[PDB]
Amino acid sequence: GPLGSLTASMLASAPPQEQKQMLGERLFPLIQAMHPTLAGKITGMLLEIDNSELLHMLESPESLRSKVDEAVAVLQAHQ
Amino acid sequence: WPPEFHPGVPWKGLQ
Repeated sequence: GPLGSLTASMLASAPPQEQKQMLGERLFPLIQAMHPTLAGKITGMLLEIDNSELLHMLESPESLRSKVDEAVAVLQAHQ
Repeated sequence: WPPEFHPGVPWKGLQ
């Protein structure tokens, strides 16, 4: 079954580690669809940034793709 | 450089 919908007010009520977990559980599968091997690394990189921006990325496929693309470029240069 | 995220495992990047 699908994970539940995440809103700003819901996210805001949770402890800091829990907010990152809420965001990560939703980001990971979408990122993994794009980059099966780097998914874990990409997701951890993205979780470094602000939760309200991460929530926006979850609400806008275009926004998530753009961020993923930058993270991959960075990882590929390092590897 | 940040810890990888693994579904269903507590992320160690902030805890």
